[PDB]
Amino acid sequence: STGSATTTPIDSLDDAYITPVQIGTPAQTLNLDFDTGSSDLWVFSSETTASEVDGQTIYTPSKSTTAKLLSGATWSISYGDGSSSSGDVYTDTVSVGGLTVTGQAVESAKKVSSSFTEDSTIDGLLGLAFSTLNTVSPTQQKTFFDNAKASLDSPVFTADLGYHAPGTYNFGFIDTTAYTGSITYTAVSTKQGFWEWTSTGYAVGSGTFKSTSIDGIADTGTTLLYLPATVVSAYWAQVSGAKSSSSVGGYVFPCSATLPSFTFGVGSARIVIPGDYIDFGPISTGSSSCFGGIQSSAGIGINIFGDVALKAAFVVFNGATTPTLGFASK
Ligand SMILES: NCc1ccc(C(F)(F)F)cc1
Repeated sequence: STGSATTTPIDSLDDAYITPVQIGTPAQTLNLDFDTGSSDLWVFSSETTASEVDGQTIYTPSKSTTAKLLSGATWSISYGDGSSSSGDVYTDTVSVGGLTVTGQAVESAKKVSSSFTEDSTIDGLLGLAFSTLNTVSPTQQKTFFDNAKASLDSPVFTADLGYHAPGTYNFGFIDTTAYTGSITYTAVSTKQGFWEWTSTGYAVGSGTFKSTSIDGIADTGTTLLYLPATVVSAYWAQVSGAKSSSSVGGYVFPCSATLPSFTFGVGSARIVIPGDYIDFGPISTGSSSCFGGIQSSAGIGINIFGDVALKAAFVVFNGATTPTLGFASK
């Protein structure tokens, strides 16, 4: 079997992407953030403390004939940006774009941090990293992809994120009409539970390509591109008037500047990020200082190929017994 679902940016800056997911019987449709950097499927629910819900659609397990409380199970997650949530666990039927999985662990949020409360367009997250990162205790649970793996035509899913435009998540097949050229596959390390790979270098604008190994993770759940301080400094040095701001917490640049493209290497292939993709607009309403889409990973501890990078490519997440990542131009 296969599945295919449209994913939509939540705002005009592509800060995140939401994808409708059907949960329960009868279906309760929620718009979830598909996150290849985490492994928990959690949702706002009727059990979430009311003051922490502001416009989100909630999952009501009592209205689902297939929902079952997973007795004694709890979950607690904290993300790299400081956000966190926790609650209990149900099992229910979950369908993504026609692809259905029974007995999927649906983690009901009882408490959520303020960054989720203020994001009224995101009803939850669907984790697509490896299941070793799942936070359910005492019995760890499998991701939606893991549970669907046996039923898929091919054990893959693909991410085709749009720039200021809708995109597609596909499960179980590779759409050969959605990219150009050939797909370049590269090795994945699962040692930390992430879709971790090694980029072969970078280039700034029309500069010479610098061959150097950048270890990082492909993370659809992170907005920006986080790279070592040496690379990021070399990029912003080409933008007139750009500087790192401590009060803003990153590199900013004059909104009147034109940004150079950024190229990253996948084996012998090259993925080019247009400079327009790196503009994230004024730091405040009316400001003439703009926030940059490429930032340093020094404080994070890990390099993150977030949406800024991934939306420039067609990305294959190959979940075979030896997992690989595929990148193609589009
Ligand atoms: N990468 C996990 C993640 C995804 C989304 C959010 C936000 F922005 F919606 F709060 C935080 C953390």
